[PDB]
Amino acid sequence: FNLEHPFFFTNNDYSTDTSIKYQASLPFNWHEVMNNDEWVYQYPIGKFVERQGWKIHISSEYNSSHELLQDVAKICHEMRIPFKHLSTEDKFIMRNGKVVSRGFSGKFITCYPNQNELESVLQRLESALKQYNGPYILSDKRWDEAPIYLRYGVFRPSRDDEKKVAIDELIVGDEVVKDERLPVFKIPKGIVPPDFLNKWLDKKDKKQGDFPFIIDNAIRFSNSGGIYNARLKEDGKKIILKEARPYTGLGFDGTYSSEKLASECKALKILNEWSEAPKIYWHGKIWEHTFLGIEHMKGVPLNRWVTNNFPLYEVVDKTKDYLLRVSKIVEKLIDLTNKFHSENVYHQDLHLGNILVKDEDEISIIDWEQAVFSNDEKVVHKVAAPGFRAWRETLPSEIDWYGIRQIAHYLYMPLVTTSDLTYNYVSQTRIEGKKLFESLGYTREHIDYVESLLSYLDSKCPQIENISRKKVLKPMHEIRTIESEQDIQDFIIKLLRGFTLTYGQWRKEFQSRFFPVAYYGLNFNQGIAFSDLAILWSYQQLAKKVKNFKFDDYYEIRTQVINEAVNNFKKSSLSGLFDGKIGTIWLIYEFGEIDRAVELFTTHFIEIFENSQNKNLYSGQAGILLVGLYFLSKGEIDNKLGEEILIRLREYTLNYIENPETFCKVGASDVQSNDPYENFGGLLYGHAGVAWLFGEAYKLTGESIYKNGLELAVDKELVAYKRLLPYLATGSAGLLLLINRNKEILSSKYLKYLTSLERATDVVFCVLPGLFNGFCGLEVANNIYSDIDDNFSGQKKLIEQLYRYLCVIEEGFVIAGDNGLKITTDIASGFAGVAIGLVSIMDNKLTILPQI
Amino acid sequence: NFNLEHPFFFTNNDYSTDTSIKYQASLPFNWHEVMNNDEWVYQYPIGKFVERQGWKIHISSEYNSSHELLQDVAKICHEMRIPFKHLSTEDKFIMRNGKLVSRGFSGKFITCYPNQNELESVLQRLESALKQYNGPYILSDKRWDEAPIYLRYGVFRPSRDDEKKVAIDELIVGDEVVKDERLPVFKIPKGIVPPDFLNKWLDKKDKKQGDFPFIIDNAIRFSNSGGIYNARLKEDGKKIILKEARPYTGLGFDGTYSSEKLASECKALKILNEWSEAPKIYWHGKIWEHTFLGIEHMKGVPLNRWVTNNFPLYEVVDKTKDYLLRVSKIVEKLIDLTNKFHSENVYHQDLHLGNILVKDEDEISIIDWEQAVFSNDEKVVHKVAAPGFRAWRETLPSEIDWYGIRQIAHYLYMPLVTTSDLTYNYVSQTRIEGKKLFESLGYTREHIDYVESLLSYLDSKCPQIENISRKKVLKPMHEIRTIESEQDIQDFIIKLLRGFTLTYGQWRKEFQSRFFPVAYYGLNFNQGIAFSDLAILWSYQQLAKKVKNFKFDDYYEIRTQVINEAVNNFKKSSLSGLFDGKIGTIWLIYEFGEIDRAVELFTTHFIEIFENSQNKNLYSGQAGILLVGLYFLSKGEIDNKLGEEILIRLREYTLNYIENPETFCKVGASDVQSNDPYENFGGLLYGHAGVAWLFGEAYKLTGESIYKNGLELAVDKELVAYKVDSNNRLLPYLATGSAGLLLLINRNKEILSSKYLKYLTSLERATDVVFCVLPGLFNGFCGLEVANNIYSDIDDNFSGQKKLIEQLYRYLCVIEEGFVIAGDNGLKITTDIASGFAGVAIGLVSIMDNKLTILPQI
Amino acid sequence: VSMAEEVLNLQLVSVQV
Amino acid sequence: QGMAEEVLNLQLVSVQVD
Repeated sequence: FNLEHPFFFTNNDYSTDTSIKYQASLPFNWHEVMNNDEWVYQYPIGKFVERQGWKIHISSEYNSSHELLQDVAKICHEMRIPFKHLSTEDKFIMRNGKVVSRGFSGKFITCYPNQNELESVLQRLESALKQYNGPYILSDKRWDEAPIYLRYGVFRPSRDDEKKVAIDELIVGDEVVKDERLPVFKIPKGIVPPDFLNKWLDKKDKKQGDFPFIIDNAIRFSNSGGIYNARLKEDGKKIILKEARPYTGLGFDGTYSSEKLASECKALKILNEWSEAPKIYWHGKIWEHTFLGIEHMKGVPLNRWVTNNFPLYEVVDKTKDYLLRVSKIVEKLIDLTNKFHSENVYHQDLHLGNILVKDEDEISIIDWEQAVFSNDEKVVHKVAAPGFRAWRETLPSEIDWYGIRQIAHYLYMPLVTTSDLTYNYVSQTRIEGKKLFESLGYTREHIDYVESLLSYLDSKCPQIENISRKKVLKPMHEIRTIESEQDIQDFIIKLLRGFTLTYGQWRKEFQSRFFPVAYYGLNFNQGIAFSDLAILWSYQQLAKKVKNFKFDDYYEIRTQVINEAVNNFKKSSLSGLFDGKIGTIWLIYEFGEIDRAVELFTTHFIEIFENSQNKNLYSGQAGILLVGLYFLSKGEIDNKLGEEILIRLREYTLNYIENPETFCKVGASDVQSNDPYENFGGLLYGHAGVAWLFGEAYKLTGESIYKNGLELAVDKELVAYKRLLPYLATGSAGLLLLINRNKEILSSKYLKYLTSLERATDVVFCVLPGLFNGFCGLEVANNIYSDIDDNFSGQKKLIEQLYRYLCVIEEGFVIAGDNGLKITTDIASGFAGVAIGLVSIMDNKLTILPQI
Repeated sequence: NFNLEHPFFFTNNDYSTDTSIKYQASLPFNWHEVMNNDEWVYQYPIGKFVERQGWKIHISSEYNSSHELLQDVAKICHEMRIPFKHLSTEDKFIMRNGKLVSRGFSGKFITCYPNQNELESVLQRLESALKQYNGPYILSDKRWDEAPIYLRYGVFRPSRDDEKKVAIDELIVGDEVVKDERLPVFKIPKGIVPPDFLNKWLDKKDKKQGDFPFIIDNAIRFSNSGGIYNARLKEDGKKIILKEARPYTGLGFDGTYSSEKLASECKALKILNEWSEAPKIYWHGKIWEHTFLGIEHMKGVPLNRWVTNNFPLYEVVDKTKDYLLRVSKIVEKLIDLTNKFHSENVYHQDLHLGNILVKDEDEISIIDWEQAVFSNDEKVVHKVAAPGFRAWRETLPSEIDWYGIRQIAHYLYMPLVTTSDLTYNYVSQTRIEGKKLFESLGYTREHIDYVESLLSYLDSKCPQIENISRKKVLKPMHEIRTIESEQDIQDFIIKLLRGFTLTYGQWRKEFQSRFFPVAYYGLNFNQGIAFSDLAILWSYQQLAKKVKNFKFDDYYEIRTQVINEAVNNFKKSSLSGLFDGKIGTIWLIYEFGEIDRAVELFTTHFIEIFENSQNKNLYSGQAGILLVGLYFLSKGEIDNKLGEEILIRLREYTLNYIENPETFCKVGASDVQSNDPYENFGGLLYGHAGVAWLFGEAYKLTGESIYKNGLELAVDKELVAYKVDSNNRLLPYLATGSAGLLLLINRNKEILSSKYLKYLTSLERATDVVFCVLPGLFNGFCGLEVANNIYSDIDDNFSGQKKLIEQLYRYLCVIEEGFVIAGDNGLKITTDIASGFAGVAIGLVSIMDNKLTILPQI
Repeated sequence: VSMAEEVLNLQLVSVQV
Repeated sequence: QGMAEEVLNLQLVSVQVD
């Protein structure tokens, strides 16, 4: 949004609140105290407010919000009910929008009266307002005609003489009930209503010309409607409808969803004579909401069409015949786009999910809620997909043409998702896709046809000035081949140079951390997953590979990270290897101050072993055992400290041999955001990290106890031999890494599968650029332990594949972060996420984890 | 300015919200936009070598053509390879051309940095491609050509590795370095031969066609374009004060330059040419490009000086009472003339003490009419205002003058108007306080009724509006009650302590740097006894212990958290030369508890914080260390091996003090005021009676012969400054003398002879003033009253409370039940030892038990 | 019109294909 | 019009304190 800061991520420190605030006049014997940046509480002084009473939630629209607030304040000041309301316009938009949860909607004014002075204040409020219709909150029933809603909610925290405080537990009797925020008005158990309110709870009204809809499913309850099917009583075709509750759903401008669906109705009413043309089967307003049902055609969205029809592997694409399909569907897109540009109707939102394709490659356009019926203004693109946002308030027809250009460049090369970050990013895809379509062996006529199409779509795009504060980021146009080692050093000095640039950009805007992090790990500041010193460590190792440093800021940062990386042990409580307590000690070990690192390792060793509730390589005792094993191989500690480590490691594997499941839990096979019960493949979050532990343990010591558990761990990882997850951390490339590490140890039956998963991991495309869940983790493991000098071939593979993810800044390059947009540098996806691969591919060390 | 200023509390420099329209240009390839220190946006061509110490071109532009000149100059420089920079946002552009900005840096908008071997390809292009040009004149150069193009010889980017002796803005010719001339007149630096195509430019010269018939004689410090000075006319010998209007400078936040402000003053004073005061224009002319406005100056004094010279501070001052005839006469003249100029639709919109001039026989005079508007039918917010004369919620131009007259009349009634920008309707404090003040001096009932009636007549003219300025919680008091019993003290204490959940949590909800707000001088200070977040809670501890009600809210976690934020501040303060120790913090830990770490810290950091002091003082030197150091050995917390060196320093300091007393005791005769200037040597904390306090406590500890002689020398070093000049204006206070030396005499009253005690009664009438401006104890009011009856050896504590609280009701703003005080320069709410809550907390807790917890009494 | 069925059908939640 | 000394005398500071 507008308050969302560019370049890097931001959790919450730019609540700027540059808008008109909400406040009311304060009389004597009253107060206005600031609550948590959203409410202002006003209470009379010396008046005993009680707990556990009947609240009233008053809701209103955007236009009459100030007038209704002034009316409720002026009717509530002369009498003795406490009163609170929202702070500013931006928080009012946030509480009445499309992304906010449906349980908290319309929370504008919550007064807190008493039991005795209740009927009087409700009748006074009803007669006082008597107008200003607004949203219906999904908590209560609408008392009278004014938007007055009585919820038996939560009051002030419990007094010192009272007991059982229990916030949001409502304390009915001795027992307390969880105040669930269900959309249906449900009275909690017990609690006798008052006599004047008992006649309000039973005002049931009769039936009428009831809707002929049979609602079967519900997928997408955002705030007001849903992407959900239904059944029609008369027409046998499937129907999907939208729900428009009045006065809810908003952008930064005062546009409700009712007129958005009205615009969709007035668009698809004249879009009825076309081949796809989802016509309005029924339009009307029932009770107070507005419904709109449209026909659904059979097909798949373009995400599934791209991920099912693209030459990822050499065996999935047989007899080619893919660029002909691309040319056909882009030609259909161009013809149908020029079709509706005559009657002055446009889309203004071109998304992958808005383009539906079916058998014989027939396109279909849906989701016309943001249509426009006039092309003579220069409005800015308000709502857009992550990768399909226009720039500099350009013309709506060419906003649609920009969306068509971006979706065609996605079809040529699927990397649209960072085009909101770097302007004209599609030149990267246009340059890069030709060099691999000439490598797969596609026909020159088809390649020249699709390149001529992409050049034709560039003629209708508004090439304009770049004023969006992201003038730092530009695309490359000097993507050349790699034929010498001098190419490698003058590339890698550019990659070195590009880091202090974004470091200065980050420090000139934030002061909390030192390096930017991805959202998933913005709060994390430890380990070798999301921290502030692992990236600088990779920077130091990769700068050691170049004959000159040319670093402006490298000494005070080095002397500062040691000072700021020692107080986290008394603050943080997350252990393990990645984002753990011992990962920072491991980082300090390859940093300098070896005596300080050994002292920290000898100090914090026993307290971090029993504090792990899991046994994974990410957060578990395996990482502490790995770092202790590495320290035993290095010889930095004594035998008195090193004796019990092997004994505690044997207890980790004797139960593992007898019980191989233990903490394996359910058989999940997805990752997504990598929190909820991961795919447990490979390293890190995977189940195969114990194989890496057993390999590094049998590298140092030797017996038959560790080898059997090693082979059992390889067989336990081997049950997934079947997919679309070849990645390094959570994927199948970790198994290739383990087998390449222990080729002399494992038998020829186990080495027989080495030639099998190589064709599985030889994909020509991955979405993310990182090494955990990106492309670089595959290529760093493809030649990790080849025992041969093909390092230059490995660089000439990896960098030429990595040219598609680069954005140029000064004379340097930098990596787009997770999910494409919102650039960062970490081990997951960043400068370090290629820097570790670069320093590992030409040294065969893989500095993430040692080789004993 | 006022909108950028954070309301209520003070704020640091890091509060740039920057809610405006940004300034930027489109970037091509072979180029990059980098961000400088939040004010400049610098662009350089990559691969292009940029030199150092070259002929910089500075470009100035006005407000409306700012975007067009920036875009045109940027498109010129991006076509070439000249490095380029410009201002970041619109607010910094307003700040670079405002009225409060320094005139050495004014109007510098684009400072492009072209090559030193190619200037003729740059300057004619910049002349010819700009077309329309409306920029100001920077005080740097001499206006190359007609377009606002200025050739200053400044400094480029800092020196590289191959170039040693970096010397930022210091290198001119060679190995020697001369500082960059920041004088507003253009000056060629010593050396540096100009280029051959610029020698013909740097001759110029022009003949004379007039000689500006007004001779300037003397001057004072300027602000941006004009200043305070005096001149004489060529034709007549009458004294004239003209004003300088430099074109396109002195912007407000709205797009209004000072030229139309002085034009509005000219159009007001042309029609106002017959109403005795508000003098007409003798001469008005646009010469060259500046504008001058000659207005004559009449014989008179400002109203602030008239208040400070004519007010009943003492009984001997203003004999035969009177003064209300004079106040009613000047207020009635103000009302009559205000109704006179409200007929031809002209107003003032700036009423201030320095705007009203009075003279002999009490004749008023109104000046400074630059903010006059000639139309009254819209509602506008008061744009520029004096500190204490600002409106609320877009009042009319008709009664903005009436509000100013109301505030200045309440100042004439009793002078405490300075916090009216903080608390709305503050004058209800001053009315009720001045009524009982003048009822105590003995002024007559008919004069008091007359002045109260005319004051209520002006109260009938202020528009009673709804208060919407995020200051709605700050309300005045209408419960001015007398003190009858100890319940009337304990309710005051519990309310005054109960307000702190509010005034502490509201500081928490928006600021995370400190834990307590402070004054503008002591915002950066965070340790010691002057300005700290620890001594305030320390004073809260004994003020809670002195009353029965407990005031639960928040004491455990904050009392533990202050130790955690104070443990790392013993290491100097991470930046400290002389205040590295500020010992007495261990005394606060001793009062807080857990003395086992306080003794260890006192034994650890005692020696290294003594030799580093240079300017010998209780606060900025080493003299205040020994007062706290003797306290621990008197209490029995340290060893005799450590205490022997302390006693050796005690003996060594006396011989250095009595050998050459003029080594560091320089007071410079006149009053030193406070804060930074005039070396701050008046007495005690900011002066040299602190060593007299040292000698008193040391002789009370152990008996020595040299201690009494040094004590008498230190007493006589201030007793020679006995200039009481028929009472008092002057600087009595507590931290500058008078009450402090009264305290010193009353402390060791059994030691000194009768010759010093004879002076005590004659200075008691000097220090018994009925009014002070500031409310703190250092340089305020209650520092007098805590020192008046402190060692009387009689139970007059209730009389002390009945004096102090009723005299303190004038500085109090209530937060819904709890009271709070604005400090020094009382526009912003604060709490500290100097001027705030703790300045009266220590006064209350000292006056109710006679202990004076500022300093140890042993 | 004249029905409260809209608020009491607006939560069922089913199918994830 | 065309004098240039009004900038070239504006730098004077002197003394005017009462």
